[PDB]
Amino acid sequence: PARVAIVMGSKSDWATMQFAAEIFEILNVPHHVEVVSAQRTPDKLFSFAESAEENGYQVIIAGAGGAAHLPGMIAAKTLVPVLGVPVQSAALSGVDSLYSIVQMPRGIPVGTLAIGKAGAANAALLAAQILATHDKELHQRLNDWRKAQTDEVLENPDPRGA
Amino acid sequence: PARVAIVMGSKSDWATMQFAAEIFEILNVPHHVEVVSAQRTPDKLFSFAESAEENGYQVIIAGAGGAAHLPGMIAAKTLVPVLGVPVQSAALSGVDSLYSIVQMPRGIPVGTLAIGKAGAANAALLAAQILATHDKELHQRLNDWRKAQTDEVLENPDPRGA
Amino acid sequence: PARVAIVMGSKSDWATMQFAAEIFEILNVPHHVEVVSAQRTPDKLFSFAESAEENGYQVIIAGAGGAAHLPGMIAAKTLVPVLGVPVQSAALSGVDSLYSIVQMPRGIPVGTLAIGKAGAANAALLAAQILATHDKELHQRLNDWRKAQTDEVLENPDPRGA
Amino acid sequence: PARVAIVMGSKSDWATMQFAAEIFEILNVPHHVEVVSAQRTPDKLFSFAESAEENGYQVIIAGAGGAAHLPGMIAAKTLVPVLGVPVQSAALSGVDSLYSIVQMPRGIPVGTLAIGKAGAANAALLAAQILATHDKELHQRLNDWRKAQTDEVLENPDPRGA
Amino acid sequence: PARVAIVMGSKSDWATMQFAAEIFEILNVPHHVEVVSAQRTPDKLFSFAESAEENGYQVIIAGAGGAAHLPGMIAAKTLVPVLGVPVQSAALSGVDSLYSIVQMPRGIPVGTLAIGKAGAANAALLAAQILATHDKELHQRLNDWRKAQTDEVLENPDPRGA
Amino acid sequence: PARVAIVMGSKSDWATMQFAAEIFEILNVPHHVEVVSAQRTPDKLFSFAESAEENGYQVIIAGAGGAAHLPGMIAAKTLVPVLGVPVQSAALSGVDSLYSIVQMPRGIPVGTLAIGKAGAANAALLAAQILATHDKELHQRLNDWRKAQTDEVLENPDPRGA
Amino acid sequence: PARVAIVMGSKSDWATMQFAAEIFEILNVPHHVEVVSAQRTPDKLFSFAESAEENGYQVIIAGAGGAAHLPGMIAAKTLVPVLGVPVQSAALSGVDSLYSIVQMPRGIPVGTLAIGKAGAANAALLAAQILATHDKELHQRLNDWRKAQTDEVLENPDPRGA
Amino acid sequence: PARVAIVMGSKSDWATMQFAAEIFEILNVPHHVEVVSAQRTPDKLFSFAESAEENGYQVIIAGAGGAAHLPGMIAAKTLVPVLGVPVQSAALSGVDSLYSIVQMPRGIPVGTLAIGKAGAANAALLAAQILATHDKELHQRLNDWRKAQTDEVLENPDPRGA
Ligand SMILES: Nc1c(C(=O)O)ncn1[C@@H]1O[C@H](COP(=O)(O)O)[C@@H](O)[C@H]1O
Ligand SMILES: Nc1c(C(=O)O)ncn1[C@@H]1O[C@H](COP(=O)(O)O)[C@@H](O)[C@H]1O
Ligand SMILES: Nc1c(C(=O)O)ncn1[C@@H]1O[C@H](COP(=O)(O)O)[C@@H](O)[C@H]1O
Ligand SMILES: Nc1c(C(=O)O)ncn1[C@@H]1O[C@H](COP(=O)(O)O)[C@@H](O)[C@H]1O
Ligand SMILES: Nc1c(C(=O)O)ncn1[C@@H]1O[C@H](COP(=O)(O)O)[C@@H](O)[C@H]1O
Ligand SMILES: Nc1c(C(=O)O)ncn1[C@@H]1O[C@H](COP(=O)(O)O)[C@@H](O)[C@H]1O
Ligand SMILES: Nc1c(C(=O)O)ncn1[C@@H]1O[C@H](COP(=O)(O)O)[C@@H](O)[C@H]1O
Ligand SMILES: Nc1c(C(=O)O)ncn1[C@@H]1O[C@H](COP(=O)(O)O)[C@@H](O)[C@H]1O
Repeated sequence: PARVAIVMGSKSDWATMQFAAEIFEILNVPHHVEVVSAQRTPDKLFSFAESAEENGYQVIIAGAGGAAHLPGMIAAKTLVPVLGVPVQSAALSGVDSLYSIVQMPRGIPVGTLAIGKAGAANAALLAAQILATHDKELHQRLNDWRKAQTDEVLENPDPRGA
Repeated sequence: PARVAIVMGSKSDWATMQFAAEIFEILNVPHHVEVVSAQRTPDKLFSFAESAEENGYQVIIAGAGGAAHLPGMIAAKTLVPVLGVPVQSAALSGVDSLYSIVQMPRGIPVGTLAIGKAGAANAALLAAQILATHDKELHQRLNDWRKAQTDEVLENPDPRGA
Repeated sequence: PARVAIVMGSKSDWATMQFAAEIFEILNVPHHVEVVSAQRTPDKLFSFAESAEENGYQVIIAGAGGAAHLPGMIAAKTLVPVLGVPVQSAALSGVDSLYSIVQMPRGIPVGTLAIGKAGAANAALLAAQILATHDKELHQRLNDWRKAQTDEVLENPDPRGA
Repeated sequence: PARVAIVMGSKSDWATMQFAAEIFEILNVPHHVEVVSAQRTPDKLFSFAESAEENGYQVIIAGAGGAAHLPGMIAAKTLVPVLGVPVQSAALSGVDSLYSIVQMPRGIPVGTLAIGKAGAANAALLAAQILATHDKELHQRLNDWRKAQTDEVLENPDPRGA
Repeated sequence: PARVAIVMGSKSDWATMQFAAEIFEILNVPHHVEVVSAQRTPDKLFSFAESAEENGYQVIIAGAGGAAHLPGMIAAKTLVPVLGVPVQSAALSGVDSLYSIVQMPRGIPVGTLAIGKAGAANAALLAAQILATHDKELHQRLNDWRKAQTDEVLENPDPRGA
Repeated sequence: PARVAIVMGSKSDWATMQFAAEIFEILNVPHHVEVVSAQRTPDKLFSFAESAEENGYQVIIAGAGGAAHLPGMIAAKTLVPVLGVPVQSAALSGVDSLYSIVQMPRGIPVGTLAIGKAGAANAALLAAQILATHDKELHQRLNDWRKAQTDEVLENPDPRGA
Repeated sequence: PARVAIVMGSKSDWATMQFAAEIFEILNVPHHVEVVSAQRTPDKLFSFAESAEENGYQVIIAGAGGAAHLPGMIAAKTLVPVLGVPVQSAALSGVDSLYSIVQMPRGIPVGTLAIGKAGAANAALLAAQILATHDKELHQRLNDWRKAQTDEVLENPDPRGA
Repeated sequence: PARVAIVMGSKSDWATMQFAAEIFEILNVPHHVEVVSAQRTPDKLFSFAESAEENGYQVIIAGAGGAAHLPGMIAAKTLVPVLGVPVQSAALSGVDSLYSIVQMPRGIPVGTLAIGKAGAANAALLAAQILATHDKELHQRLNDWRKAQTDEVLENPDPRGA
């Protein structure tokens, strides 16, 4: 039973969003992946957002580049937490993606993560921390993961070559 | 028969969008004004956009501030030309409004005008020039208007006080 | 039992963060408010973050202006979801607050909301949607709230004065 | 009879503007292409703009990079709708192109599209939607095109490799 | 015989451009002031630029705000040195004025000064230094002026109140 | 007798500044080239600026990247017109170069040209137009050059391949 | 014996730089204040920088707004540590001040603090920490100060009114 | 006895921070290098900062990219001068690194250097100038170094190829 959905406005966003999925694979969290566009498939987005709850999703991670409307439009149609991932656009290096996602006016929110791939991974981690709140097992895996990332740095203090 | 519609995401946008309407009043162009929000009234926006053509609109002028989704969402649902007006937001002085409107990816366009009030007036003028293409009378009024703005500057070359 | 904590780097941030609390009051969600600074009270922040879970918090909302370190430092010390609120700084109008919060590298996330007051309210709404996932009652209040914001716009389509 | 003109300040802009023309080819819309510069061929621009109407153009698409003056200067000389396309400049990645085109003060407008190639295609699509208003056939082709772009996404929901 | 001309796109620019004129008054340099707009009075601008040399102007100072086209259009039509002054716009605080003036592509230049009033004064000073090259008297006044500005600072080293 | 000097803060700036010199070669204008740094050779800069007039220079073109101090420091020490050329820096793509050059406060000016190579060529053209004011021959060559750049565009209107 | 000097390009900078001095007063650190401009008093700056060491200064704090050259020019002439303070400019809100100070190329550094007043205070604190390295007494006062700022926050955790 | 410490948030920062170390090697200044992350190794950072003084460090140079918290967190925990180095991030080219480091509010400072490698070298030079204050020998080496960089430019005035 997938409790988290990863959507994006175009398959060209997959080079970025694959990092969110990679986190779910490492953490063994079931997840659904799909290309949904508020701009190119407006009706499927509405349909998708309206059935998000009945489908069992507790968190939705939406990525888009440029004038990103996907995240906000999904949020406007559901009470399921939506996390936004700014994909790096060619011309404005994701700054346009960032502003169009994070600058939501009062009433409909979207938790936004960093521009690009680091944000893809983080949105998955954030979604995982949200679920772990009521899943002791995942919570344990999440703590194992953090343990690993920390010790990796600790056991490798000197950046210089031997 | 109103051939142009002026929508905005919030009545707080009216302080800006009133300048678009002022142009239509001066040019005697019938127009419809309404607050439609892709974020707060998503279903009314869909309904609105889908019936835009059958309603007789040939141009739509949409204004929004911050992460502006209104313009793009309307454009995604209709073939009626959509002109975007970036409303000046408090924190980013409309830069977030501008990027979220103008940076549309390939497939669904939005002709964007200047940030703020000057853009409101211009979107109305642009819409008027679009209609004048098949309305000799309005075309004449538009030329009278341009004549007036030009001569006003011409007959007042010295900015200094007498 | 407060399941959500609202922290900020300075009481000068309260003029902004009060809007997050206002949402919790309207939605009748118990909440804890406190001024914690990663910069001025580093030890209390560590202590605070480390005991967040044992204290019962399921979401933490942290606001800061300028070079905002509070959100990221709390996130680095706990698995409790952290939502960041960029407070509007004088010189860079919150852009420095925004970048220092949202641009977290891979490993420790922070769901970021809009700059300023609109972001304060939204972070509370987002936190509320996170909790509502396992609280049918709050979920109902959240839907009542959205219903109200939508109908308010619907029953007031003409921005012009009567 | 070409009802739409595509101009640009330099043939170096063609790598970008070719995408506008590609749309007209797909949609079978007659079009004129020409390099006109307000900066390097000021007199030909005036001559060009002044005869735009008598030449039968109903829409003009102008692309320029850097301090783009072409779009605004054409608009100042004709009532024919002008759509601006910000070409990506080396140093400012088209941000200078964008501001010099979209930030027109009150009186002479220019509908601006996205920076770069996506904007080139969109300006053509926008111009096509303007013409389709009084051309049922093109309107039909435009709807066929949108149908195709939408179903392409719909019939390919999973971005992952088989 | 006025050897320097001060033009601007609108009399609303005078609040800024008056500082350029103030320099000429202090330095006793004859000068012509006039509101010329490439956008609102395109033909008068052409006429103006084409006759600049025969009129005796050796330097032209042009100020404009927003998408400033005035400076570049004048430069495109004459060999008389053109200095640009970015007027502070409301929304983008003159950044749009700055980019549209300074970012001229190869072939037609415009020496650009600071945004706002400080730039107005400086463009006049720069123009004065250009003329002083072949005017020993003005050159002397210019050196007297610099002497005065320097000693004013020198004879007042402590910013604190007595 | 070289009437114009081209200086730069580092020989790494030559890849850019060579375009200014190329203009002088085409226009047959004697010129001096030299690497002077306000930061690395402060005393030689002072010495250089103070003797600029006695050396016969009527215009100085200074290029620098990053926090560019060269142009302003030269201007502070001489009455000889100084034109600034923002060299494209790695991190901020010349935006830091641009602001540190153009944003001079009241009293000491610097005519600034576009970021990068296009600005290098233009500063040379601008300097040439300044000299041509009292050199009919160069003025003629300058007009021949403009004639050539214009006709090149005119005789090549179609950007498409034959 | 003043071991730290506070300079600024104009007495108009005092409204900002007074906060640096306020720190020295609280910490009882002798200090010299003076208006020195690289742009308006270039020779006094050279003289000043060259004698900084023989005068006993161990740290220099320089503030400037707009295209700030003061900090860098002082650093180029002395080995005494120079700390830069970006004064908030009207048009670019200190962003131009910031880039012109912090973006120093390799060879001559300037430790830069925050834009505006907070940066003024911090540069003084940083200078104080530099001196405290070889002054146990000041080091003690610095620790008393930090103690006070921390406990002030600690003993006032609830931002709300009683 | 190493009197200066060079830390960074990740070994991926070494490609940049190696330039700081290179300066210490040339100047023969003992130094400690280590990867410390406020985000990934929060406890080791605290431990590290708290023992900085007892370890003999008189200056700390911290580099980080993106939302850089390392510098500020170290500064919050020690009185040892901290110099920040903005590492160039992929998406925002170090602008996010710069703002998150330099924009520290009143109370805890961080002397910030240029974005990237030039800043790495400079922070080392600045730290060296701080130490040289009480080390005549290093002070001499520092002056030898500056002598060399200056004469290198002086003895190579013509950037052109022989
Ligand atoms: N911004 C959106 C939306 C939306 O907001 O609905 N749909 C697609 N996109 C973005 O368009 C960019 C280019 O897409 P293509 O590569 O298909 O041209 C992608 O980054 C996508 O996320
Ligand atoms: N961006 C949008 C949308 C939308 O994109 O659908 N709906 C409203 N808004 C913007 O929210 C801002 C603040 O609105 P309120 O004053 O009601 O808080 C307005 O500028 C509106 O255009
Ligand atoms: N950025 C931080 C941190 C932190 O990151 O720990 N602590 C306080 N601050 C910010 O300092 C700004 C000015 O605070 P003061 O008004 O006390 O000078 C506030 O916006 C606070 O959030
Ligand atoms: N901005 C303008 C204008 C104009 O505004 O009239 N004419 C040319 N350009 C731009 O100059 C850039 C470089 O042109 P070149 O490659 O010929 O140097 C192009 O992007 C063109 O659009
Ligand atoms: N940018 C230009 C041009 C031009 O480029 O020709 N003409 C006027 N303007 C600018 O329009 C702004 C607002 O003018 P108004 O106050 O008349 O609305 C002014 O800053 C003017 O310089
Ligand atoms: N900004 C200045 C100054 C100055 O302002 O005096 N001197 C050199 N520079 C710039 O340093 C950059 C890197 O120089 P290097 O390649 O030698 O590291 C160049 O763009 C130069 O113009
Ligand atoms: N940037 C510099 C320099 C310099 O760099 O030498 N000298 C003065 N200034 C700045 O000019 C601004 C306006 O000064 P005025 O108020 O006298 O016009 C101030 O912020 C000063 O620091
Ligand atoms: N900003 C910080 C912090 C911190 O602030 O504690 N720790 C690491 N980082 C930055 O993360 C970026 C990417 O690191 P990785 O290459 O490991 O993904 C680096 O620039 C590091 O300085």
